[PDB]
Amino acid sequence: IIGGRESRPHSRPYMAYLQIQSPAGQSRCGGFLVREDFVLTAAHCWGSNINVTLGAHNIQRRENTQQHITARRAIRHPQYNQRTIQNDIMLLQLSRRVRRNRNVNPVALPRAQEGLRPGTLCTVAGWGRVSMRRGTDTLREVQLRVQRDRQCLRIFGSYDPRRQICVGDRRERKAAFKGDSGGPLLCNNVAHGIVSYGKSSGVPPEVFTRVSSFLPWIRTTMR
Amino acid sequence: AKEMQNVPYTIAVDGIMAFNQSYLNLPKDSQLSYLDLGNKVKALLYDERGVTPEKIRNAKSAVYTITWKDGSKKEVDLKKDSYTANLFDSNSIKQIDINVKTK
Amino acid sequence: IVGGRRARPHAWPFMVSLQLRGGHFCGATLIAPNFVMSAAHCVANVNVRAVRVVLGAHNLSRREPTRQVFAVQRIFENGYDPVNLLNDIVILQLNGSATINANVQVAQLPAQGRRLGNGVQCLAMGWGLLGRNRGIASVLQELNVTVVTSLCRRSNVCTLVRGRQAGVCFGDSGSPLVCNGLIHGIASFVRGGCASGLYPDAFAPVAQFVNWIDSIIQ
Ligand SMILES: *[C@@H]1O[C@H](CO)[C@@H](O[C@@H]2O[C@H](CO)[C@@H](O)[C@H](O)[C@H]2NC(C)=O)[C@H](O)[C@H]1NC(C)=O
Repeated sequence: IIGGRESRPHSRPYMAYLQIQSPAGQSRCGGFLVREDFVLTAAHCWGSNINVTLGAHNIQRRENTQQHITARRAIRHPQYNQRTIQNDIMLLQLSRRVRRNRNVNPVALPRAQEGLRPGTLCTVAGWGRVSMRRGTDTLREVQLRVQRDRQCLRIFGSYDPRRQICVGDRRERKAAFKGDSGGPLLCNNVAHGIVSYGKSSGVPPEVFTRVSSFLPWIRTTMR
Repeated sequence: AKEMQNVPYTIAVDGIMAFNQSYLNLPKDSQLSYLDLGNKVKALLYDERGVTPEKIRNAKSAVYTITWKDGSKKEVDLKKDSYTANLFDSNSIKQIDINVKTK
Repeated sequence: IVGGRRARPHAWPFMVSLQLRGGHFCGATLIAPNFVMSAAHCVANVNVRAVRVVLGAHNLSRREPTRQVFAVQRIFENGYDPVNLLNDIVILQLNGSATINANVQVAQLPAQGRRLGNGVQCLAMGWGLLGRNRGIASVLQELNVTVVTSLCRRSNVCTLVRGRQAGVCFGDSGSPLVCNGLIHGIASFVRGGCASGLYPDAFAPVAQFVNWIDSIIQ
């Protein structure tokens, strides 16, 4: 997160920290708990083995509030497009149900085809980098505004407003950044978006997957 | 070299960069050629962003930039088949930033 | 060297290994008791002061007290352009001078201007990769080559082991190309990969830098 603030510890108890390992390399991503047994995240965060940490604030410390669970199944959307980063949504079926408590509990999803007006204030949270030079051990968050689609459509030629959300003001140094992928766009306490992509510079606007456009696939996959 | 170096890398294609934080494994305390590393970069371009060899061929530009531990940078043109005949240490690579523009 | 042969022990006492963290990354040529000469790209992204110049080596896997070892004081280059691979040469001053003897002798360079042409028979050598994923060579290798003037660019000396798949490979960069007794070449780059039998290996033209060379070692 660029231009944000350290989270109040455990104030966002749906947050999931993802450590992804494959023979050729690793990745770190965010995600969010949507049922006691499923985490939603970005499909470009997929890999051979996925460790999920719930209940964390400092991911560099083995805090006793943390629950470590492996992804039994990592289900990328079947039409995920790696070239353009479209349909960028993945469900993780966890190996065990989480123990729900104050530090671990799911977040609500939007209603079908729910929309978001430009100007809506949302919060995004994650453990990603805060600049080119520095990272964070603890959870950070920033408030961002939903934009009119035209702000993204010219910069990101493959942007599709039917399946994605355009977020962030171009003149601000406030954004999600590297390592924040898969974390939620929270508007009015509902997860409307998933952090997906933007510019190498981290300058806004940036693109989020529009959760409401995938609710049937979500529901079908979880049952 | 059983343990591996984890070198941060970024991929931008057509002005789009995914916001994961990713690392490429290289054998620790190993020597490598620009052919080896270039081929690893090509494999990564394909498996992470679906970028094919033909796409690198027809791209306006296709490069990757190695930031070495000394602070020096080398820019490698992926469209080229010329390789310097030297070897370099895997522990000397601090960062790799890959950028493809089909403009 | 791919498709080559083990050099006779101390056959070429002007040959040099450049090591770093114990690693032969490039070859080089004793051009003066206090000066070696290599390829500029061999040192453009490394800490020189860690580099060790090893003279009188034969089997790098073995300790050989015969070996002399030095460290670089100063580098001297002449416009290595990496983008287009022009002027791929460097001369390096050691932290002393070598004891010229049975295992260590200064090489001999061609005349400024001398060019050479299609069909000359030269020898390449080095400790680069042996090719069949056999790994890097500990015993110095050598390879009969023929100068080709083909896809070769105007600004290089290019070579081919025509008739079979052999050539220079990685770690052979900087090593000499000896033609009629004279170090005419510095390994600079390969095309597509090693021992293509399609593209010649490209060497930097030692004979094009003779001028500057003398200007630094006299
Ligand atoms: C490969 O190169 C070596 C070294 O130059 C050749 O061995 C030389 O043979 C020539 C005769 O052509 C003699 O002038 C020298 O006495 C030999 N030199 C050494 C160092 O032994 C060898 O004949 C070459 N082979 C080919 C096919 O060119």
